Amino acid sequence: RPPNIVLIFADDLGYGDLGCYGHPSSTTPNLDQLAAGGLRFTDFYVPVSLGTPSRAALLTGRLPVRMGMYPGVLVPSSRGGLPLEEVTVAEVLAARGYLTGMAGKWHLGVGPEGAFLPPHQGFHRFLGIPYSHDQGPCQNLTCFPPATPCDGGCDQGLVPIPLLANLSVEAQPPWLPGLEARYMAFAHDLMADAQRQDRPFFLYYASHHTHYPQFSGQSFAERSGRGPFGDSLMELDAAVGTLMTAIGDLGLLEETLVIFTADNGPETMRMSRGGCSGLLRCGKGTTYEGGVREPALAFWPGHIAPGVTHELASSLDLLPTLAALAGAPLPNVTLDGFDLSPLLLGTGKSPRQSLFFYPSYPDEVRGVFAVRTGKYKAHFFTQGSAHSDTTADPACHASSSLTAHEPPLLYDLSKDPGENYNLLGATPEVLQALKQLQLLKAQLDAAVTFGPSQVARGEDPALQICCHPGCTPRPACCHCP
Amino acid sequence: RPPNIVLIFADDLGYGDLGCYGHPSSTTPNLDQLAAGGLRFTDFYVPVSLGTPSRAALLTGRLPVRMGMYPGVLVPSSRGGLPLEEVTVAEVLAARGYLTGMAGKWHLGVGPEGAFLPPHQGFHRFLGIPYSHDQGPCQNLTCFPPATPCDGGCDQGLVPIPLLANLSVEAQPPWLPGLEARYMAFAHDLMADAQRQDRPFFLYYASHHTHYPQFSGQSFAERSGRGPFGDSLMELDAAVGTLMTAIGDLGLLEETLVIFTADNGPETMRMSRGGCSGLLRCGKGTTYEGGVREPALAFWPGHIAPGVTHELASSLDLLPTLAALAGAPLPNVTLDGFDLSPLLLGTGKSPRQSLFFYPSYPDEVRGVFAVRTGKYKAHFFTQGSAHSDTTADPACHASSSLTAHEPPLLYDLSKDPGENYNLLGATPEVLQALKQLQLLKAQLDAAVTFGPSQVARGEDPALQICCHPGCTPRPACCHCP
Ligand SMILES: *[C@H]1O[C@H](CO)[C@@H](O[C@@H]2O[C@H](CO)[C@@H](O)[C@H](O)[C@H]2NC(C)=O)[C@H](O)[C@H]1NC(C)=O
Ligand SMILES: *[C@H]1O[C@H](CO)[C@@H](O[C@@H]2O[C@H](CO)[C@@H](O)[C@H](O)[C@H]2NC(C)=O)[C@H](O)[C@H]1NC(C)=O
Ligand SMILES: [Mg+2]
Ligand SMILES: [Mg+2]
Repeated sequence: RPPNIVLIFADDLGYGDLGCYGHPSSTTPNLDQLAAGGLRFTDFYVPVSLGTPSRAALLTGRLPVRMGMYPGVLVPSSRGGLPLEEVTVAEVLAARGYLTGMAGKWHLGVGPEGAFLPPHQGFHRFLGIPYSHDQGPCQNLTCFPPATPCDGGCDQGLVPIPLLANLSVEAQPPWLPGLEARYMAFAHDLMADAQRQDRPFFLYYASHHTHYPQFSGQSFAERSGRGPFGDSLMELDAAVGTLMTAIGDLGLLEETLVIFTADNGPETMRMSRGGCSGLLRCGKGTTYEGGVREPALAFWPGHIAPGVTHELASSLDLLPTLAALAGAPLPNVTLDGFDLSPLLLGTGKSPRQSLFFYPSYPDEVRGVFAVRTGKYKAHFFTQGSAHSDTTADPACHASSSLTAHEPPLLYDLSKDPGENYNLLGATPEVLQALKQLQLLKAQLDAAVTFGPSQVARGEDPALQICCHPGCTPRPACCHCP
Repeated sequence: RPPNIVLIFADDLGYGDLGCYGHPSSTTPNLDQLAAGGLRFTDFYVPVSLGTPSRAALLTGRLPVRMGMYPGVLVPSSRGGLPLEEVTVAEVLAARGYLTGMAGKWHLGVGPEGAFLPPHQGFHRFLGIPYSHDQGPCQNLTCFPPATPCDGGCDQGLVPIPLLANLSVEAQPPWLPGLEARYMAFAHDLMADAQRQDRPFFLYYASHHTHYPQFSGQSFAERSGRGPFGDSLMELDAAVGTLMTAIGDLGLLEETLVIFTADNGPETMRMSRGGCSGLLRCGKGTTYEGGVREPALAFWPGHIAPGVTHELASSLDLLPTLAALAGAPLPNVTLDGFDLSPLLLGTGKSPRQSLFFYPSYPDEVRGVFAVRTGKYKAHFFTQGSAHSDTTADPACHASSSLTAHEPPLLYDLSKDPGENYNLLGATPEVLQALKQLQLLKAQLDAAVTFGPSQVARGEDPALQICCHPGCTPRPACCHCP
């Protein structure tokens, strides 16, 4: 009965990059066709616009500050990770008899002997990199075949990037141009095996596209009309087409729910090798709309009618929506998301009315930075980010320091999705929204306790993964292509 | 044999406003469905981003400086207008036996006894306003029924706005909320009458949406989810649906070519009551992409296959493309556009490789401001505009004075459609494009002679249209609702 679920999650992909979201030069045919036969969201969000906190909110349905996933992101030597008491979507579904698998980027911790890796958090199978593909030296890696080097060199002084098969190093570093093929092969096996055992599968595909540095296989190099950022987006798009064909071939089209979203806004610091937030303001690292609002598509033939919704939805609602769909019971913890099945099935409206946004570096004195309720969004604090540097808007830059706003900056997103015109710079409708927004912020700030910081547990270079354990000299000896 | 042609031309509508171009809250179902069954252009342009010069380029296929359509726009007391020796598309088709008609905004001149009005430039029928609907006092007009006044008051000290039937005042001022119905009725009659006489029709629908001040009939007031700008865009969209139904009802779907575009970018000076250029920079009044690049759709069942093109196209190419399609010979003058039928019919590529952009206020010493060839665009001079004021980008503002750039600012629009990263801030590909761009500008500037300025012929208040001729006191006595 339960449907097969495929969750595709891109990296550093903006609201404005898909062809079907208006980009003028992107090449995204498979995703455009998924949009045309399914539900496209205009108002779907993540609560925090950084890699780690966003992946944690997705898998647990819980605001990242509750389990210490702040500040910033995790690094290869981090001691901390997503606590093992947290229940993930993979576990909710595993206990209901799903065969669960994950391909790609984890970024939720490695820890002493890989205690925080995926196999310990409900995934039966796992093929991927445990953090971002730029958190290790890349001046000698090939990003585009036959021999175009990755640009800029990535993070120095670390072990090369490891490709893992569950808990074992399969390659270090992997060959970037062939990663996609590896991941499609893995996905195909997971599907077929689940079919054979008469059980539903759950595929978590956490792509490295479109994070820096850009790369692709040889079928896409110089073929998109948007340079390296495009080639890489085009490969991600072809991966979606490949998964849809594999779902075709096995006669599972009407029994599989396919969801596509992305973790956080574009890193405009990469300039034309980085994403695009379209009409929205600023990008990764900020609580402006270009940082937190992402593309989101839902496709399930004969169940989800083709259309466009403007209803409020969050990555936080994915656990409870998927549980409900699979007839799995919810964990016994406070959750911050809701079941969106009525909306998906067209029998009801989204139950979500409000959204809460935390910054990259949160603190308990300040609390939530921005809150949206209906079409209104208030900003109590504003701050630019180096990840959103280089565009013409000065509020996006790292030089825009942390600034308090009281009364808050107040925008009507139905008319000013670009956050250009502060309404408080009077009306009874506005005043009532203002008072609601202020009370929602004070209620959440008083009820939420911050879990102890995982990131502040520190770093220990002995925690880096090494293909040749015991090796010397570290870290350059750790390798095995 | 010749197909029936319907040309829909919007006013002050941005690249980012249609639902099918990515807007998150616009309501444009009929246009989205036309896009889904026809050709959508990502790179279609006008040469000058102001009302008058743009309408002149559209109807003649000639750069506006050749016949003196500069500087700025025409006003109700202007003595000048589009010269009668110019040949328009309506004339090209009339001489081939088309029954031609125009509904809406003209803005190409009135003159002594209406010598410059449409009936003198090849249109058989004409129902509309001879200039923009804000060039006359509007503090007492109703913009939205039952009694919501137009915001801000419009231009003062002038005659109220006249609605004309050929050369006669039908109302002054008209009732804004019922204008659409008038225009649809007129369009329906034109179609039917042409059918009855066994002849092809040419409908030129120059909408007032989405120019300030916004207005609509009662079916759309407060129904879009984007306020007044949305309500007005929603009515324009319903007008398109109505014309498509009328084409249905008469069995002419496969014999009619329908084209939709807009004259110039958004007036962001109206803030949330103005348009949106999406990812593009700046708006009306500038030579940045948000000023000159517009939405553009072509629909003709069983002739134009549904798709998306990135090929170069201009409003300048419409005359020669429509002539060719109707088997009508081209006027004997130098034209600046090309026939795009191969592209439309999918048997060839666009013949256009370059585009030339003039500012609102051009001069013969400076010449062309910006030139695009392939994916490269050079800016030799840059300037902001009060029509593009109020956004966060400072280059769009009226305080950004006229600035020369030598060497020019150079952008690769396939990767940086947002014009953020100057390539000259080295490569052999870049250097060759640079030299090409410089030579194209110098060739055009040396070959083009500016026609004598029509706008500089001055104003004469006796040229204002008056419903009660001889009247006193002018101009308030001129009226007849
Ligand atoms: C690591 O672990 C999983 C299982 O723990 C490995 O896979 C299994 O895959 C083969 C066929 O592909 C089956 O015969 C077994 O029954 C599978 N076990 C389960 C529980 O599914 C796999 O080699 C590794 N993960 C991957 C795909 O890298
Ligand atoms: C002004 O002029 C046109 C014609 O010059 C008027 O219309 C004609 O319309 C009626 C039916 O609608 C026909 O009987 C005539 O044959 C038409 N003439 C032509 C040349 O088409 C019309 O009333 C006015 N224009 C509009 C529609 O306002
Ligand atoms: Mg990310
Ligand atoms: Mg205009």
